[PDB]
Amino acid sequence: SNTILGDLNDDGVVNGDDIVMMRQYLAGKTVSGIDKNALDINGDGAVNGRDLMELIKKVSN
Amino acid sequence: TVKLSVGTVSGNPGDTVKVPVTISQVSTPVGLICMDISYDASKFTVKDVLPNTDLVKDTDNYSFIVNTSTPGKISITFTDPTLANYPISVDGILAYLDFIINSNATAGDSALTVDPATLIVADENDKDIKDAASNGKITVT
Ligand SMILES: [Ca+2]
Ligand SMILES: [Ca+2]
Repeated sequence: SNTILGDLNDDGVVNGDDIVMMRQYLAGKTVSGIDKNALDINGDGAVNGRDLMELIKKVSN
Repeated sequence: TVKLSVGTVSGNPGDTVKVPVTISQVSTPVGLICMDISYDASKFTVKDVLPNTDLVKDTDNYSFIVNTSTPGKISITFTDPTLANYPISVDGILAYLDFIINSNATAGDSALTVDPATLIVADENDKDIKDAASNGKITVT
């Protein structure tokens, strides 16, 4: 199971590569290797810019 | 209260029309905007959705995301990738919506509606900013 909050490519770490996937997904691209279950970062039931912003916050921290 | 407003435009069937989306009453620097604008897909096709780079900075680092994959809905997301250096801090035009009017479109008004349930405006720390939305329309002539 994916136990890393924000690890959209399932490589163990949360970094800029996950931000790119989140951005491409929100744009409507088909992202290779993305974990769609990890997109709702804040767990509010939707996938939107707020999830992207919390992902950017986690990476900066 | 920060306000996201869709403008109005008139055009003949077959014409390409441009509609501005404006933000006003800005004070707290804005780090995040999520808004959805619905339109009549039987009458209009989205040609593009372009940011006003005079106000929306760092578009080269993907600060302005558009999604038009769902018929009749435009989703616009602004995020400051730096969380500090490229906020929206003044009033102005956020983006321009270019529509192509179907050559068989009927005359009359057609609303451009902002979804209040999904509208988000927040500061650089992802804290909510009191917001409101104002709808626009296209008038086929
Ligand atoms: Ca990762
Ligand atoms: Ca979410």
